[PDB]
Amino acid sequence: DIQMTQSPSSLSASVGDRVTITCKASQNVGTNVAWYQQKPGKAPKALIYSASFLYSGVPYRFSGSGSGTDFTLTISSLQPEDFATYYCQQYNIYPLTFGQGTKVEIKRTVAAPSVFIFPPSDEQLKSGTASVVCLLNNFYPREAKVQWKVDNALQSGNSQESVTEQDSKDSTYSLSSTLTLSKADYEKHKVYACEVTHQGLSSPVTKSFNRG
Amino acid sequence: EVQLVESGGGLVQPGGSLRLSCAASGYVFTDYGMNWVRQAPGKGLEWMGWINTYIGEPIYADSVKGRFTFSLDTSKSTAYLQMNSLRAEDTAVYYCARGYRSYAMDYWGQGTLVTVSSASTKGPSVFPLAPTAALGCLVKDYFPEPVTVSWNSGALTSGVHTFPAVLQSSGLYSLSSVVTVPSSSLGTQTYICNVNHKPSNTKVDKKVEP
Amino acid sequence: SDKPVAHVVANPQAEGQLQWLNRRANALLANGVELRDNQLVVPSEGLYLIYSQVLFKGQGCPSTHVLLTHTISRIAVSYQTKVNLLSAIKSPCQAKPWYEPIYLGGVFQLEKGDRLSAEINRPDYLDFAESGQVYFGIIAL
Repeated sequence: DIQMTQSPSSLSASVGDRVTITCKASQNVGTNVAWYQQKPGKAPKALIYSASFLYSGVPYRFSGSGSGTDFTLTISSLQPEDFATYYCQQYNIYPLTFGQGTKVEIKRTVAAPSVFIFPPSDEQLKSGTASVVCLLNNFYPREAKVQWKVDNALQSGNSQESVTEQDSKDSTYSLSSTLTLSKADYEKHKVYACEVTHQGLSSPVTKSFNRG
Repeated sequence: EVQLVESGGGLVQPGGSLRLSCAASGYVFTDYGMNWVRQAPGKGLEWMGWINTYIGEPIYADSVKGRFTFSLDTSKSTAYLQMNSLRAEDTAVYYCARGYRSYAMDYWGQGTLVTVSSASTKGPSVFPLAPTAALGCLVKDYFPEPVTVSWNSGALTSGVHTFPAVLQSSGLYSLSSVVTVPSSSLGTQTYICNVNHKPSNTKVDKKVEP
Repeated sequence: SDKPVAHVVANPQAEGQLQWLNRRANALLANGVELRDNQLVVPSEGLYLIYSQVLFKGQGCPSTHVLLTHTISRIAVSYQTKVNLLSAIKSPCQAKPWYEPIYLGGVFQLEKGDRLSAEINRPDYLDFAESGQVYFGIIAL
């Protein structure tokens, strides 16, 4: 069983930056080595084969190199859509083996989140539980803090979050927050509010509403 | 256009048995072999095996040897993955990918997620989030994954954000999909999110307005 | 004549890519040789002259060592194995543009239904601009 070890395990770089990831094989695989690009929750896209060869319709900025044991994948000019995980693979002998993956995240100019707050669908309250949603939209970098406040009462334990991967157009993030309580505690306290803090924003920002 | 389209996956119960089909189109199916690759949820790529489509002989990785088996219908250009005695550890996206013997993989099937779990399917619920203006759907309390969201059947992509599902205290997942529109577009044009959950019961669509 | 033959060419419009092309004057697909997925399909067992020439061109040299490689592969019908038959390497670099051609030629026995693949590693460096510079071909003997 041939090991493949990529370095780094992940990297940040600015758009336009030359980017190298390196693959080292636990045995000499010759040139039988291939690189793949997997954007998140997508199939892998084949990039390079027999260590330098380009697959058709793959952008030129991609160049594979190396032989023996050490191999390097190189993105000449990094692009917002090159955001992905890249896997080297050796096909020299069975079984085929893959590197562990290398996350490539894009660095970009600071962006402040668009904050939206969502009283739950009546159709939910009817069914007996309830959810308030805050949407942080198209921001950067990934750190944001979402405080759930109901009439100045800071909640906790009661709310979850999901965050997008980097949008391949602008290289930003988006956040969904969800505040769950049964209809029993729907009408509970005065305000339903969402307070957000991000280092693209002037001062800590709440956006809110009230029931009915 | 070469196409590998896969299916058969979804919820199973432990010790169970499943068959996966990789249906190939756009090339001569017996001009290339077929690789089977599984990927754990968020981990890296594991190579299960290769099968010669011309003479039908497979090759298995040592781990998977015999507990999985590959086969073919040449005449319909489909390759098969038979999965048996499945354990919770077997949960993964399973991929079929085209390639010669002991060579790289040019085309990959879209993958299909197998969930080995004791529990039973839960169809989604679906709820409107009603209003540059932004708006969305929310898909609560479904198991297992995946869930897909389009909008207007796919005629609205610009601005679509579909979040990864969180795991709730329920044990059940949930996710929301949103999108942003212009503030004049409110009331005029028609925005409906179309939610699928295939491994369970469902298709759904939802009207969304103030 | 009666022998399986091909002389095919790079496609002038094909966008920065190597796409073998027989629809052309002074180009050949005949006697059962098919062009399938940009590969030559051997219609019958026999001995085939196989040949290809690519002509690479740069404008100057970017700051990496460049290895241009040009390869003819035999994909065997039954085993479904891709194997090197003919390969050559060139290393162009160490204002004004440069030109490196690569020729490959040889005689091998091929099984019916075998495939031949003429390929290179860097299509950005490929010059088909005028004609006769990029071609792939075989004839049975």
